[PDB]
Amino acid sequence: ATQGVFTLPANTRFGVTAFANSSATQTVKVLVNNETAATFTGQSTNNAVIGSQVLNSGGGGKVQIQVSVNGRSSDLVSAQVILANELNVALVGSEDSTDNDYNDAVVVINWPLG
Amino acid sequence: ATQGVFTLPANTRFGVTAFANSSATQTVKVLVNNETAATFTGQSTNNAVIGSQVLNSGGGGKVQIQVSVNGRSSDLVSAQVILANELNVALVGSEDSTDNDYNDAVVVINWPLG
Amino acid sequence: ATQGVFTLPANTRFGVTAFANSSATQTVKVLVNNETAATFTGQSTNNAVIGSQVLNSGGGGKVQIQVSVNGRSSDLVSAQVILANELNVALVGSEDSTDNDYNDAVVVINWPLG
Amino acid sequence: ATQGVFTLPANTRFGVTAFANSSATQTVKVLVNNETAATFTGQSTNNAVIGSQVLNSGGGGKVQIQVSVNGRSSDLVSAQVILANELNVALVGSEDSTDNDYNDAVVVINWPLG
Ligand SMILES: *[C@@]1(O[C@@H]2[C@@H](O)[C@@H](O)O[C@H](CO)[C@@H]2O)O[C@H](CO)[C@@H](O[C@@H]2O[C@@H](C)[C@@H](O)[C@@H](O)[C@@H]2O)[C@H](O[C@@H]2O[C@H](CO)[C@H](O)[C@H](O)[C@H]2O)[C@H]1NC(C)=O
Ligand SMILES: CC(=O)N[C@H]1[C@H](O[C@@H]2[C@@H](O)[C@@H](O)O[C@H](CO)[C@@H]2O)O[C@H](CO)[C@@H](O[C@@H]2O[C@@H](C)[C@@H](O)[C@@H](O)[C@@H]2O)[C@@H]1O[C@@H]1O[C@H](CO)[C@H](O)[C@H](O)[C@H]1O
Ligand SMILES: CC(=O)N[C@H]1[C@H](O[C@@H]2[C@@H](O)[C@H](O)O[C@H](CO)[C@@H]2O)O[C@H](CO)[C@@H](O[C@@H]2O[C@@H](C)[C@@H](O)[C@@H](O)[C@@H]2O)[C@@H]1O[C@@H]1O[C@H](CO)[C@H](O)[C@H](O)[C@H]1O
Ligand SMILES: CC(=O)N[C@@H]1[C@@H](O[C@@H]2O[C@H](CO)[C@H](O)[C@H](O)[C@H]2O)[C@H](O[C@@H]2O[C@@H](C)[C@@H](O)[C@@H](O)[C@@H]2O)[C@@H](CO)O[C@H]1O
Ligand SMILES: [Ca+2]
Ligand SMILES: [Ca+2]
Ligand SMILES: [Ca+2]
Ligand SMILES: [Ca+2]
Ligand SMILES: [Ca+2]
Ligand SMILES: [Ca+2]
Ligand SMILES: [Ca+2]
Ligand SMILES: [Ca+2]
Repeated sequence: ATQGVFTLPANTRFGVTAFANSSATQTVKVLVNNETAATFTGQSTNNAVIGSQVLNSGGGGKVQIQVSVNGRSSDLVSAQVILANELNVALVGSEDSTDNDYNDAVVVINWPLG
Repeated sequence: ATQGVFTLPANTRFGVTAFANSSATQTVKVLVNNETAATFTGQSTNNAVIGSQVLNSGGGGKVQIQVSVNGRSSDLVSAQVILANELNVALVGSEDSTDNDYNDAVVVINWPLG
Repeated sequence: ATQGVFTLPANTRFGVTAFANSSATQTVKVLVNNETAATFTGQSTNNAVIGSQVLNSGGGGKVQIQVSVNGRSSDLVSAQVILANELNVALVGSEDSTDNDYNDAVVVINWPLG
Repeated sequence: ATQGVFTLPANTRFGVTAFANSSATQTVKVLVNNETAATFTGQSTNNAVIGSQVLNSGGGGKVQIQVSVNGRSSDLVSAQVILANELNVALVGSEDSTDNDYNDAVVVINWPLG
């Protein structure tokens, strides 16, 4: 299945944060309605925050996360959870190699804000 | 039910990060095996990171998140998700008031690291 | 926090299924827009299905699960998961006593159907 | 990423239940520590239960779900959630065609029982 794609309510502010855990530099692209809205780049094997920003889901509500390491697309896994019928958290793990920890870049998207 | 309490594998590094979305200053306490291991304090209505740290689950593996606003405990909601049978993300939402967005402080615990 | 309440898309068929794991007879009430739409009753300590039905979310979309044992409300925990950005599963655990396994009645709500 | 694979605590009873939502007959295989422990077969477009059984995770704790339709592997998505730090629900969605509802067979694994 396609992974890393989430439908948000239209015109809604959301947070996106990425963490790195890999010897390789991670490039995390955040596409909102098929346009790049943010790109986080960084290298850490200690869960450093490599980007954290507030974006707007726009008219189409489509948010997609892509992760690559020196031009090679990482394998993604993702899900969305809703807590108290209100707090939405979408999650993306990514694997740049063969050990399958899926933590090489970890991306958290949350809404609503404020 | 009790919320914000999670059992981790023993002696495992984990990340804990908190975001704020409230006019009130949030205090997030992280207890590892019933002792305070970190405290984050901060204010944002725009999902700012108010703390992000690497901790160790220790012998007992017990992690508890408590959130308060000027000494009053916030109500919590929480869940843990596992992706690719390996990537663990424990989530806490908290509510300091009456609107029930549960985003006043949002806490993300993730493991494994590295 | 309130638990066992979920917003579904309006006028959408959904499945609701309950499993029992308790010496006590479980009563599971499914409220759709604040009116009882189904009630399951049954006893098992082996995860037997005590009810499974298809319902319609109606105009309001509001689905609430309540669990009781001979008139006494069990304590509930819940969350909703979305997989492949399309498959929705809402989950309710319940505790009728003191051991906090939260499995005494387990309720699964899923959509879309068909 | 591989989907439909879950690590359970060793020697623990768990439930596995499958629902069908497709014009095609679904075959769900449950492998426990790499050996076939159950197979459910059925056809429904109305979320009927096509199998529900209690199994034991054995020494290794490895549970894998495979879904096929007339010999062809369906595409899977999955996740595990833990509620109240104790109730575990692993979920599998599957797609046998092109509409990507991922509900064609839906599999719920839960523990602990009793
Ligand atoms: C691996 O190196 C390979 C090279 O061996 C070669 O195959 O060329 C490829 C590029 O095509 C790689 O450069 O690179 C991985 C990152 O791309 C790296 O794994 C990642 O970082 C690790 C620290 C860890 O976080 C892992 O999850 C990440 O995917 C891998 O590092 C090694 O991973 C091992 C487990 O398989 C083990 O942890 C080693 O400690 C760690 O160094 C890396 N392997 C090597 C040998 O360089
Ligand atoms: C000794 C006993 O039967 N305990 C069960 C409990 O009984 C009380 C009874 O002692 C008296 O106080 O009246 C109460 C109602 O007013 C109640 O009947 O009833 C519990 C549920 O109502 C029951 O626990 C449930 O069933 C279990 C088998 C298990 O699935 C539990 O998770 C579930 O909540 C008590 O059963 C015992 O529970 C303990 C754990 O606390 C062990 O599982 C024992 O083996 C059970 O017999
Ligand atoms: C037209 C179509 O897509 N038909 C069903 C499809 O039939 C295939 C047949 O056209 C082709 O030549 O042979 C292949 C096997 O080699 C199929 O037999 O088969 C799939 C299941 O294999 C059906 O889709 C399933 O059942 C549906 C009712 C629904 O639950 C869907 O999610 C599921 O995957 C196809 O059924 C059609 O699906 C469409 C949506 O794509 C609508 O739901 C139609 O009403 C339905 O008939
Ligand atoms: C009247 C007042 O001072 N209310 C404070 C809350 O702020 C208002 O919340 C309401 C919603 O209830 C609404 O958003 C207003 O615009 C706010 O001024 C405040 O709530 C907390 O901060 C909010 C900005 C919002 O994030 C909310 O979810 C959060 O709980 C609480 C905090 O203690 O104080 C109230 O006195
Ligand atoms: Ca890796
Ligand atoms: Ca890694
Ligand atoms: Ca609030
Ligand atoms: Ca808020
Ligand atoms: Ca119980
Ligand atoms: Ca029980
Ligand atoms: Ca389908
Ligand atoms: Ca279908």
